Amino acid sequence: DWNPQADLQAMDRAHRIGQKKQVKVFRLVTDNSVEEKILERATQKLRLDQLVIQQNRTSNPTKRER
Amino acid sequence: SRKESYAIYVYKVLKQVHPDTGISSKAMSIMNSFVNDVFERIAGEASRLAHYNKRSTITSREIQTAVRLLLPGELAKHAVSEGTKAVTKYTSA
Repeated sequence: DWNPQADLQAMDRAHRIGQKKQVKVFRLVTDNSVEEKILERATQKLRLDQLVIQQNRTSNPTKRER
Repeated sequence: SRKESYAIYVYKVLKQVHPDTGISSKAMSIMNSFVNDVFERIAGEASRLAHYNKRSTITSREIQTAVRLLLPGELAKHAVSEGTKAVTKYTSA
């Protein structure tokens, strides 16, 4: 999805309080595809945001019919 | 005085399709009348056409386009090619 935090929002469905097993995420990305750019753009929107959040918490012709 | 019409240019074309067919004056008046109209009908719209795009000089494209506005379908495809050929023949020499 073109929204990484929504991707983050969705993934943690099973990884919360009460999860008694290891959460094993398997994202499907198509090789040699445009999906490669979305994820890179998804990373682009991710890192423009994570960098500051981490600082915040720390500080035809002639064919007539007729 | 001298008043002009199209019958002579008609009559060569007549002889181009029917080289041995006559035509009455009542008919010849009809063609002179007929051709004058068909000129006029397109002539206006293409003029209008220029106004529509705020452009200020009539070209063959507008004529081309204007013909597409009037003539039905298959015939339009014919003449537009013939319009295409002649200018190409004209522009080439």
